[PDB]
Amino acid sequence: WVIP
Amino acid sequence: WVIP
Amino acid sequence: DSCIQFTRHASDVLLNLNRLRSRDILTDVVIVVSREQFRAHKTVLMACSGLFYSIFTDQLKCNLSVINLDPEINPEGFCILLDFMYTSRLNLREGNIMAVMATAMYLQMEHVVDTCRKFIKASE
Amino acid sequence: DSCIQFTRHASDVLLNLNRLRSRDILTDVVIVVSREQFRAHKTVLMACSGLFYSIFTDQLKCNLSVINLDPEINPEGFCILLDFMYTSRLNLREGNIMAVMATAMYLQMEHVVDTCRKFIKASE
Ligand SMILES: O=C1Cc2cc(Nc3ncncc3Cl)ccc2N1
Ligand SMILES: O=C1Cc2cc(Nc3ncncc3Cl)ccc2N1
Ligand SMILES: [Cl-]
Ligand SMILES: [Cl-]
Repeated sequence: WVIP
Repeated sequence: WVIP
Repeated sequence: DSCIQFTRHASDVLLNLNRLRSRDILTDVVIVVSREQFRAHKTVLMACSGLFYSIFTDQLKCNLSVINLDPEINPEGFCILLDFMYTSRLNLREGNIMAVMATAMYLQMEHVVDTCRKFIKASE
Repeated sequence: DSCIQFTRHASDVLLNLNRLRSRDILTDVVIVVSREQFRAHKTVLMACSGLFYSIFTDQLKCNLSVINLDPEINPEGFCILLDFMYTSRLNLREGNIMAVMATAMYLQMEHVVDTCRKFIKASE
């Protein structure tokens, strides 16, 4: 999971 | 395009 | 093999599937949640959820145009997850994390359940 | 928004759509090429091809279960492109590049047409  |  | 690969292909496909959903094009099922209705594509739901995969591979249920979810399922939690299915983006917030995790457990969306568990553990 | 994003989601969705294609699950159309038949999902074909997008948004054609392609279309070129649609992998070879580019032009798959043009230019 990432900060888009 | 890339070499996978 | 000796194939070449287009890096953005999968993302472009999902973006186009979401544009079809927005415009209600070729949607083939209605998901009913506590009298809230959501139109979607059976194949996308199956590709994202162990529950929908099991439902639409069933010889009788594969032909249903309406699926009713368990009454304990929260429509907002479902909406957030349906958006995630079609975009890879999860709108996870303090006010919705419990409903989102409960819905992801029911839908069998293991990666979502994983990030919810981790976000909850960080707040304790 | 304040969404988080699962990097591998789009790729995992496409992989699952290809597994459904392999097992012939929920395929809703047959594409006929020079008497060679290919089963697929209308939504995936639309997400990948300007031609299929136009065909299945047509009020009469959206309801067809069989689509016949122009007789000049090569079945191997189509097969390679159908595989690309469901995997992001293009089996481009000296022996098939001309058929693949001609098929991608007809199907309106601009990124494929682009890499074929570049690979052809490198060999001249
Ligand atoms: O967490 C998850 C997400 C998910 C998706 C599916 N889907 C499929 N699996 C295998 N072949 C085809 C399909 Cl469509 C099954 C289980 C789970 N569990
Ligand atoms: O090269 C290409 C690839 C491609 C895909 C599509 N698909 C869609 N476009 C917009 N909204 C939904 C969909 Cl399904 C249209 C044109 C082209 N041209
Ligand atoms: Cl997931
Ligand atoms: Cl393309």
